[PDB]
Amino acid sequence: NEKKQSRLRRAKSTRLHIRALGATRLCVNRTPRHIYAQVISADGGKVLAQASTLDASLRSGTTGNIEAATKVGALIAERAKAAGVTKVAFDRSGFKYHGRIKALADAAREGGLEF
Amino acid sequence: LKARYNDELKAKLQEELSIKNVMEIPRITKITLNMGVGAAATDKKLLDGAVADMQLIAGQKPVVTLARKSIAGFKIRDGWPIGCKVTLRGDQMYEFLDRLISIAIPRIRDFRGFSAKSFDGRGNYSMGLKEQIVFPEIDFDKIDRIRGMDITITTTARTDDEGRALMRAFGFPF
Amino acid sequence: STKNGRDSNPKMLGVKVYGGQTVTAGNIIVRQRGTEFHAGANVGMGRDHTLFATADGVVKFEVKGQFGRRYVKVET
Amino acid sequence: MLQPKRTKFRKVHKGRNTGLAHRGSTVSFGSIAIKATERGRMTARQIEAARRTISRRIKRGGKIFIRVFPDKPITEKPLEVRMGNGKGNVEYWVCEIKPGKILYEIEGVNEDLAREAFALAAAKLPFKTTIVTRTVM
Amino acid sequence: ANFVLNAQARAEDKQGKGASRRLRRESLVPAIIYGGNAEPVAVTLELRELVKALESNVFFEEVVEIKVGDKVENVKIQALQRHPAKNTPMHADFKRA
RNA sequence: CGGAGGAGUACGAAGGUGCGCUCAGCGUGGUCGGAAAUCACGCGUAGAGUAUAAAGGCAAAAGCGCGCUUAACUGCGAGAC
RNA sequence: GCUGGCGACCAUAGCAAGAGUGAACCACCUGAUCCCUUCCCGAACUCAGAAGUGAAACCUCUUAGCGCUGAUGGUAGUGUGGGAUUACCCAUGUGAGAGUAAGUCAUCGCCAGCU
Repeated sequence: NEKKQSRLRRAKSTRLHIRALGATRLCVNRTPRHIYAQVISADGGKVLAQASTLDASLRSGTTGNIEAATKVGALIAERAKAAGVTKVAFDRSGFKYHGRIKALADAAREGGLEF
Repeated sequence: LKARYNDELKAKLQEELSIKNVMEIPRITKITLNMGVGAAATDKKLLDGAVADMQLIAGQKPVVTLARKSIAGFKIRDGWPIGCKVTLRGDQMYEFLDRLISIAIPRIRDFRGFSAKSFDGRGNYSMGLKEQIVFPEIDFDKIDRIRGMDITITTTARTDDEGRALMRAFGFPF
Repeated sequence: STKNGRDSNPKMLGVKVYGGQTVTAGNIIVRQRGTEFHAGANVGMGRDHTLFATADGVVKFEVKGQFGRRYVKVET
Repeated sequence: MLQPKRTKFRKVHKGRNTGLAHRGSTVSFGSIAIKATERGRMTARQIEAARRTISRRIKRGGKIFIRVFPDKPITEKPLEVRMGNGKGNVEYWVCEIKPGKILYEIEGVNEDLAREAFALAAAKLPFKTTIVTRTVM
Repeated sequence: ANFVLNAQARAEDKQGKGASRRLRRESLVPAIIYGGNAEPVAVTLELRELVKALESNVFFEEVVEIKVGDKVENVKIQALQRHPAKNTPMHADFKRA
């Protein structure tokens, strides 16, 4: 069971630093089947925009690789631009910045969020 | 082994020990090989000979083990090499297991050394095999001082009886 | 003859601004050898564990978190 | 001569003896006991003398519980020495006694013999005492 | 029934440190009564009656009756305080039975 | 001229940063190998450690590793003790 | 009414024991071709996937078993005035710690899926 405990332990420092800095957070989650990304306000208890591969437009695909993550990033970027958030801090939630999450981050960056 | 185990021993052990679900059928996860070569500090060559021995016996590179804490009764220091260890999993573990069980056991002069006991109370078995000989490498000639191996099989088995059943199914003598 | 008779100079540690007082940015709030109090919002920590205010406002003490740590913060 | 096997420090401050003994004022081990009524100090020699008197009188027919231990050291100056120049040297050990503190308990004898032994012992002590017996509450 | 204690109400102006010391100087004993479904009740007892009752052994295991005028309570002894040096009872607790 | 202890140093990494990891104890088995070297699995648990005396601290560990490096910078500095 | 994420709070909320959950989600799960990875090991990190299982794990439910919370009354201490000096007493104000009765198997907020 130490897998998830280790992941949360790894995420703690980045989350606390972002909270102390006071910026808007962009948080991601990854499972073998799906990927999720939500934009959370500074206080940490309200969300502005959200996106995931559970979306009806995208749920029909493979949902578990880099290609799906690319459109997830594009979707969250376009939805966050609607809410009006521009500057964000990326929170990898204890994952490595590699592969699917890196693709999602690059897609959001091309979408228009600067980070 | 691999496929042979998956084909026979799964269902055989399931019906033998009367287990309801497949997910808890006993398996072997890893095998650890150790040489605790104490007092390597004086010679510095027996240890690198031991790492070579491990390299030939198992097709994996060994990692030297540093001491933890210093004891006056012995001569070991805070963090200096005092041993060597290797872990084997996957297909390499099945390989080493079969090339050991089939070949090495008849080779040694004594027999019945490994009792049906010595499980650690949770289904993992430990044995000691003496002399680096009886292994697919060169004999007493072209080797350095003789050495012994410690072999531990760690299993998903919960009880000693289930561990014993899994080992005897593969062909562990006792 | 005694082998004792030494002591060190005083250091003047302790709380300098109490709850309810108004501060300006840069005011020192706590002098402390270790981290008996921790830095909350608008409060910074120096290299010797001194706590100071980084904005104008009112000082407030509290107990917070899963470890029961004592925090001091500044409300603007 | 009771005395601690080892101590964290060798010399201690004088202090003050105030208050009552709410702890250690109930008969717990035996059936009859002797307890102090006014405060004072008790030395290891006094403890030994009272114990010897009680044991000799009751002829070791029961069991004696001692509930005081002398864990406080007392210093003195070497005599003909002037004031100053450091604290003195440890001479003897004492226990501080507050009113209500139980000193000795006896188990397994008749009350007449226990009371006679306690009366013999009370003449060796530097403060007033009294006799108590166990009670439900 | 067999054990009966006459008591008088102890009021707020009779509660406290100085009030309790004055009561004991008048040879009285403070007591409290608590238990299921009712609020605590503070009462005053007679020292001689309490000592006489405590001398008997059945007092600690039998239901006793406390009478404050018309109000009657059936209780068991729960806790007792004694002076460390004189062994005089100083305060009593009674749990409703 | 009360009761107890330390200092007159060390380190180009034992500094910076990014990423990563948790101690100590006991119990089982396992060659020499045992009271106590290393290996594997459990139990309860901060009692380990922090260059050095004690105290105040230490999970975003301030404890422990690896890669790259010189912010062990220049001019200052609102405001405080 | 379930599932996931992120917070408020930090034991009345925690541990322990026992029992359930697979439609979806989550979890184990397949192998290691490319990205990446171990002072050795696809064990962890990573990628490419759904043939199996809810066994383990995570959640939810029950229990006062351990733990935690906790009165009222009394006692200790104590500021001011007075009386005494083994450190107490009176007037007045204040008031623990321990223990007793009793309580507890939490409570809220934002978003997204499934009925």
